[PDB]
Amino acid sequence: SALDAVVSRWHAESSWAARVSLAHALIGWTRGTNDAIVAAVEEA
Amino acid sequence: VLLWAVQRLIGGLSTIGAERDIASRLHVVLPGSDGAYGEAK
Repeated sequence: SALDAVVSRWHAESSWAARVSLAHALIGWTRGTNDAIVAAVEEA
Repeated sequence: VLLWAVQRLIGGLSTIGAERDIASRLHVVLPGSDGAYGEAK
C-alpha cells in the first residue's frame, strides 16, 4: 500500500522520471530486531 | 477525511448498539472508485 502511493506518483508525474530512481526491495525476516521465532520459521 | 474519519464513524456508530441488543450486526458500504481503483483497494 505504501508502494502504491509513491510509485503511483512516479507514474503520474513526469518530473520524477528524470529526477528520482524509485527502487524497492521486499525484505523478508531478520534474526535481530528471538531464537524461538527463528527456529519456528526455519522449521516452516 | 476518508480513512480515519469513516473508521472512527464505524467505531462510534457500532458502539451504541453493542450492549443494547446482541447480534445487532452493523453494515457498511464502501465507495471504491485503475489508479483510483488502486487507491480504493
